[PDB]
Order: sequence, then C-alpha cells, then structure tokens
Amino acid sequence: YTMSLGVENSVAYSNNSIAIPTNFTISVTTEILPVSMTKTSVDCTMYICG
Amino acid sequence: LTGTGVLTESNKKFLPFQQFGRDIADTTDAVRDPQTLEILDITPCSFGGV
Ligand SMILES: *[C@@H]1O[C@H](CO)[C@@H](O[C@@H]2O[C@H](CO)[C@@H](O)[C@H](O)[C@H]2NC(C)=O)[C@H](O)[C@H]1NC(C)=O
Ligand SMILES: *[C@@H]1O[C@H](CO)[C@@H](O[C@@H]2O[C@H](CO)[C@@H](O)[C@H](O)[C@H]2NC(C)=O)[C@H](O)[C@H]1NC(C)=O
Ligand SMILES: *[C@@H]1O[C@H](CO)[C@@H](O)[C@H](O)[C@H]1NC(C)=O
Repeated sequence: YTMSLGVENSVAYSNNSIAIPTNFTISVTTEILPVSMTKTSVDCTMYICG
Repeated sequence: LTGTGVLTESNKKFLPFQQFGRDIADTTDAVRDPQTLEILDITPCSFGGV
C-alpha cells in the first residue's frame, strides 16, 4: 500500500477561540541510548601468523 | 590437523564417524584421538596482552 503519514486533523482555528486544557496526563516514556561497545584487542602478529 | 593448544577431557559426545570439531567461529576445539577413541577438548594456550 501507499503509506499514510497520519490521521487527518483539521484544527478548529479562528481568530477569537482558544483551547485551554482542563486536565493533564503524567506520561513516562523511555529513551534507549547505547553508551559503549565491547573493548576488543588483537595480537596482529598472532592473528596473521599464529 | 596441526596447531597449538591445551588438551583436556571433554563431555561432548561425537558421532562415531566424526573426527574433528569446530565452534561457532569455525575454529578447531575438539579432536578424536586416532589411537584411543576419546574426545580431547583443545582450548588455546593462554595468550594475553601485556
Ligand atoms: C471547538 O469547536 C469546534 C467547532 O465549533 C470543534 O471543531 C469540530 O470538531 C468536531 C469533532 O472534534 C468535528 O467533527 C468538526 O468537523 C469540527 N468543526 C470544525 C469547524 O473544525 C472543536 O472540536 C471544538 N473543540 C473542543 C475542544 O471542543
Ligand atoms: C483528570 O483525569 C484523571 C485521569 O487522567 C481523572 O482521574 C480519574 O477520575 C475518575 C473519576 O473521577 C476515576 O474513576 C479514575 O480512577 C481516575 N483515574 C486516575 C488515574 O486516578 C480525574 O478525575 C480528572 N479530573 C478532572 C477534573 O477532569
Ligand atoms: C588401536 O589400538 C589401541 C591400543 O591397543 C586400542 O585401544 C584401539 O581399540 C585400537 N583400535 C582402534 C580402531 O583405535
């Protein structure tokens, strides 16, 4: 299928209307970030030749 | 099959036709002795970076 970017939302804009929240949600979301790799070393002579 | 390693007894059970053994990295780790039908685990000699 041709992908849909998102669901339609025509915001009800006008020159004298404002939307003020009457409640709220405390949202907890995760972010995963890699920090380090495995520290590897090579004995170049031993690897190439044994 | 020639190389260097430390030979110890192994609890792996070879099938009777098999002679050599390889790990995930396709390196030899066990060989069956031609004289006595026993399986010797070959771990590499303990190298390290000084
Ligand atoms: C504020 O009012 C506008 C219109 O007076 C609302 O907009 C309508 O919203 C409904 C459902 O959300 C839609 O079916 C209509 O098509 C919208 N009309 C227009 C002209 O946009 C709006 O939802 C209201 N906002 C709140 C928070 O109640
Ligand atoms: C604001 O929203 C919260 C939830 O997001 C409302 O708390 C709920 O209230 C109803 C009835 O008042 C309870 O049945 C739910 O168990 C409550 N949920 C939680 C998570 O506590 C709260 O009432 C809303 N306040 C206003 C003024 O709208
Ligand atoms: C070879 O000789 C050894 C020592 O006598 C013996 O243990 C073994 O059974 C013989 N046969 C084979 C097929 O290894």
